[PDB]
Amino acid sequence: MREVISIHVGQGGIQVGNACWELFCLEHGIQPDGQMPSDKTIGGGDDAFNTFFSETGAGKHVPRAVFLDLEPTVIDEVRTGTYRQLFHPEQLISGKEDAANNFARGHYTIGKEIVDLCLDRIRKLADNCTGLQGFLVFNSVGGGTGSGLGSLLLERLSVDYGKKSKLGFTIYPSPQVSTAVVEPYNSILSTHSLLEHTDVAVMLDNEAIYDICRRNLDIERPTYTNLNRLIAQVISSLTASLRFDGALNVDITEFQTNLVPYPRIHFMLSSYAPIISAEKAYHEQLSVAEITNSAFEPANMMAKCDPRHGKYMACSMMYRGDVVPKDVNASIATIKTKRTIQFVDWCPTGFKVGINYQPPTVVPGGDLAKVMRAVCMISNSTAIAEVFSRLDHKFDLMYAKRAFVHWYVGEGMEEGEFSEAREDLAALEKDYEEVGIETAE
Amino acid sequence: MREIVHIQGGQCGNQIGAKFWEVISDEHGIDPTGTYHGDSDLQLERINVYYNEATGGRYVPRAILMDLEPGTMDSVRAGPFGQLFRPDNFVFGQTGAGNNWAKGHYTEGAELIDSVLDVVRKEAEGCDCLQGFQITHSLGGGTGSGMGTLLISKVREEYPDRIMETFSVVPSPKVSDTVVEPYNATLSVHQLVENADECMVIDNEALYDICFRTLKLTTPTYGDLNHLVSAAMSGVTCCLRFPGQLNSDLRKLAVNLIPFPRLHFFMIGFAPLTSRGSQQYRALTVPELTQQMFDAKNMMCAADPRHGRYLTASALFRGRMSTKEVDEQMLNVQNKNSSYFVEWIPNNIKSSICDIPPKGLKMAVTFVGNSTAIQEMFKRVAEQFTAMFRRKAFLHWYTGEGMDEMEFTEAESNMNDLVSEYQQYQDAT
Amino acid sequence: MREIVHIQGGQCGNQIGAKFWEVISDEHGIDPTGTYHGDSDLQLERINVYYNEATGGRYVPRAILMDLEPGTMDSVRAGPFGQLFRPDNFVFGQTGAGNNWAKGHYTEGAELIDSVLDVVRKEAEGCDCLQGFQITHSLGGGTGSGMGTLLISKVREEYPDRIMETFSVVPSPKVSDTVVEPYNATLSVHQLVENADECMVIDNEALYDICFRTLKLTTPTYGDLNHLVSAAMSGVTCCLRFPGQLNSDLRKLAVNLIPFPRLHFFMIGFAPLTSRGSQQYRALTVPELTQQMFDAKNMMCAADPRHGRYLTASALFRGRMSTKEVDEQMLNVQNKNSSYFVEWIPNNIKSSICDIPPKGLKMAVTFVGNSTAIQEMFKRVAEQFTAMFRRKAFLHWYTGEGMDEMEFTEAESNMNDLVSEYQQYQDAT
Ligand SMILES: [Mg+2]
Repeated sequence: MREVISIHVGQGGIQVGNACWELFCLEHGIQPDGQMPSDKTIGGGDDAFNTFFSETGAGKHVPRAVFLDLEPTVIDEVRTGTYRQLFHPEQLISGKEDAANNFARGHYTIGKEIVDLCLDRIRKLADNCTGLQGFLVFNSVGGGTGSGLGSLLLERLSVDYGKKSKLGFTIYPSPQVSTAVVEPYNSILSTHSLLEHTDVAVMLDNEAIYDICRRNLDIERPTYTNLNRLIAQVISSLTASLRFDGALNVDITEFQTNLVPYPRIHFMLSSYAPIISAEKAYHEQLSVAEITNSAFEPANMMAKCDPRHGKYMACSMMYRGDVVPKDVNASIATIKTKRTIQFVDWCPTGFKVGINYQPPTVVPGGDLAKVMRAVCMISNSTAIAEVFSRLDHKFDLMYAKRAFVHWYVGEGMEEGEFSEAREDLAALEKDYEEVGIETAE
Repeated sequence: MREIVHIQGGQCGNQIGAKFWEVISDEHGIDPTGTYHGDSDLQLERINVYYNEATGGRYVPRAILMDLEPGTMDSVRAGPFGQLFRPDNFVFGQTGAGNNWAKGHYTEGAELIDSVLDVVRKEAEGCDCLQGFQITHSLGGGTGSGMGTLLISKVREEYPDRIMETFSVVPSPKVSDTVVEPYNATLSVHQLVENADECMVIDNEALYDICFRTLKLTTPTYGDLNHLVSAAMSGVTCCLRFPGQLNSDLRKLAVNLIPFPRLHFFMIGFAPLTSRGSQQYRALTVPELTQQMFDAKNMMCAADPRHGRYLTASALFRGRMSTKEVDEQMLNVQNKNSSYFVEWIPNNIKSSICDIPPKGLKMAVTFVGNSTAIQEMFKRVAEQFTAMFRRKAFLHWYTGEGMDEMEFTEAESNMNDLVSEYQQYQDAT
Repeated sequence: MREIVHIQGGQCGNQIGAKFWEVISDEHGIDPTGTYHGDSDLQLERINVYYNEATGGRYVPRAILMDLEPGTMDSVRAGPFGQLFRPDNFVFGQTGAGNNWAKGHYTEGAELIDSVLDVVRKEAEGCDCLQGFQITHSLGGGTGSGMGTLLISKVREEYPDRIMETFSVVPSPKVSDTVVEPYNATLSVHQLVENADECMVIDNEALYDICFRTLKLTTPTYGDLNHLVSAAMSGVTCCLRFPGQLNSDLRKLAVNLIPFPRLHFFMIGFAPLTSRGSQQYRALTVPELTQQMFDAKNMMCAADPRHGRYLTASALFRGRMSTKEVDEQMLNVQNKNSSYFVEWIPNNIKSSICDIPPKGLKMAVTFVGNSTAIQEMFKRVAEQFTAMFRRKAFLHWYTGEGMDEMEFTEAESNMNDLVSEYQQYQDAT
């Protein structure tokens, strides 16, 4: 009735996915094998797990998500891991020789190799599904298939269904921290082929995960376990409406042309809170106002792009748990109140409340403390264009020096893809350039 | 029999009517199961004009469910009194409007209207002398308005004699629960000014103000709020439901309320409203509740009588009293603040009484007066629509529905026309 | 009672039936010793129509052993459930056919047929209302076909009313386990087109494909394969063995399967077929197994429905479900790929259900449809026969049996005639 499905790519990406399905399975508490601890009573009023966990004729409830990546080592760990009763073989599609972070390889070269298997799996699930709203696709501009092969993936999947929503979680090159140097190539080559195949998607950067887990989670020494846990929470709440009763169970498609008013600049930030320790869970109270005012801390901004340097457009503060329409509401007045913040005035307010009544659940072994209320500030501003500009300037020079270009030209891409894709970020620079212009008079 | 029906869409409104029928059940004291457990035939006398007996005495509503996604259908389907329903009416959607009103009006609007208007029509045959029906949604989106626009058009044509008393939620000036509100709203209100017979304004912030200040409550939700409003919307048919030494129906009301058909957006006042201690401060008199009646703080709408002028004013009284008081306070008040009483409408205040108040209280008051203060309401919402329509902000979600902008101009200079229209009537003597 | 018998020759087929009766024993849960250890009389209700009680409850098969060299007789004689047999039927040879089919058909063909047809005939008196009997060999040599040709002729004359449902192994186009195959084959198939009542194709390469791809198995043998086929050939009599809300016997089947008697070469599909992990990918529905039913990869024969056209198609369902689904998927599919459905056969798909699936599974599917795609099969084998018959390659092994070549012409223009025959039926409307 209300389905979504997750797709996983790139090393960090399927790392995220593993964390996620660990999470949801924890949260509905269905045991890793595929059974719930106990029988399910027959009831109505709304869906349940049925969105994602797959009903069998018995205690076998597998996700509705798919793995695809050409670097097949790690995924085997899932193939080995505790959830080897959880998942399902045909759920698993991997490539042996990954891209080597040639975008053009797993996009072009090995792009040709596994696509059809992917699409068949997609047809099996969507055919298995009925009211699948949209598509959860995860990848990374690092684990190279996460850029290339995913690029073809949406490039064709969109042309397959279209009417489904594109739920885009991919990681963005951290501003000064990194993984490689061809990242310019991965990213921008992705981007010009990303945009028109993307509906909307958010940009998760890691350095924020570090700084904030270390200060706010009080973390001393983190890694992808903590990161994947954190994105696990954020996606855990970004879709609760289709999973749990909330006052305004807003929906993705609902989000689509309302958060991203124009068609073009359709990405965003997301600073979840309240992430604190057990020793800050106590020694604190964690007000709605604390999560709320705290929600707009630029230093809390969960992607390393200063909001205060940008002007907000929309903010879908979907809330978990014991939320009051009034209290949050006045907090939103407080958000109108913030002098430092500046909004795409031709969109004076574009707010859209989310009050889901389940407060958050915590993953044992985790660092986040337990609370009563969650916020997701999926918000869109002018600010985020800048780091892009760093990307196209860095890539600008490096590409000017023809660095690495032999690698890509060797695999079947043309140079005008490069300069033209730079025209692509040129245009989007005109977009964040223009939409931020205040309409005259 | 002047019986009527209910139809609800609306992100909230679907909940609203749930509370509403809930309340009426209380005033009819029939079990959740659907049989009567009360103490006077009077609850049974006029029971039909909202309810419907069933074979075996299943007593049922004349309600119509609107929704574009079954969750609400499950929700109220999970509702106490849920066994007091008919499974037939659970007419919902598989998609949701996403509140682009064109989506809920063309896309899904045209998609699911048919099954509704059919079964509703089967209810139309179920109605002997249908006084009307009650629609409910919100005027800012599509979860209700998406289709409810089509309802008002279709049934309005299909039943050009029936009353269409329309309550839908108005976006408060301060808090924008969505930014596509000016557009859904304006596109709707173009329709509603043409097609709807009665309308009363549904703000949230007023209801907050009532709960927090005058209710002295800290914890606001919807459900209490729908209690506060279904109190009034439940009062409205009281005489029509029960005897009254001074009775007046919706036809007598609107015809006795509206000078010209474009003025069926009405504001609302209901009372008393206390917290528990208050009774041990104060007691109940007709003059007392009168002293609440003309309270801007009970003025549950974005319009200010303190700023605008009462084009019309009326009182809905349920209880047992002396009208010799009632009128006396009436005229007294019609003098006391004459200036906010429009001039050439002599005795612009008008009266009523129901022999029984609502349950639990001894006397009832209701005020659905109509000033023209709403002009700031339309002016605001039209203004925001103006700004982002300069920007075309989220036109792409919009034109993706395949409407034209010229429609936006139509509801635009339209709605401005209605505003200035109220200006001249307010500015005249 | 519509009970039936089995007769197996064949280099493999002698093993095949071993597995087969093995499987049926499981579905009757009777000990290897020959007494019942199951839990429902239902296994005993219709037990006789394959089995035979003995004095003391030795429960025995109605099987007939064909062989030209006792090794197989020892083999299955060394078989688990071997104590479930009757020593009488161990009718074998002292020579072996060497697979020159004339050897197994004249030379040893005429040598040992008599003792078989006698004892078999004693089984014929042992059968009250014999629905039929099941023969098994391969269509490329003589280890089965050598004599089985004589069987079909003799019993066919001896019992012109009985059903002859014949399964014999077809040489795959790629791998030639022997090069005398076209000749044995052609000489046989001349006979089988005339004398056999039902036939279904027995490739190996399909069974490999099933085990390796769809079974996801790396280690192929015969025994598993005969498991895969005796699964189906075991399913076929289920209704005939057990109740079914929609029952159909081999007479209802073939008469409801064949337009003209020359078309009793049928292809086969059985399912589900997973490896262990698959259930934790997927679950079972009638529509699911349907979605396997029309799978060329389950199309266990050298003919392609993707290339040919379904002259006929049928489904054998064992389980407990809702036929309201079953039919619905049926017709749905008969539309969905209408083009591979032959035209003037309206509702060329046909139905069935057995109240019980096979053991271990909850629902059963079987498909023995009949396209005409086999034309490439006969065309191939006839082609190789053509080449070396141009050469007369290994005619000397052959004419050493003292046949004529004109017989080879007879099965030759014969078999071509049957092919083109299928061409016109395929090419018609
Ligand atoms: Mg990789």
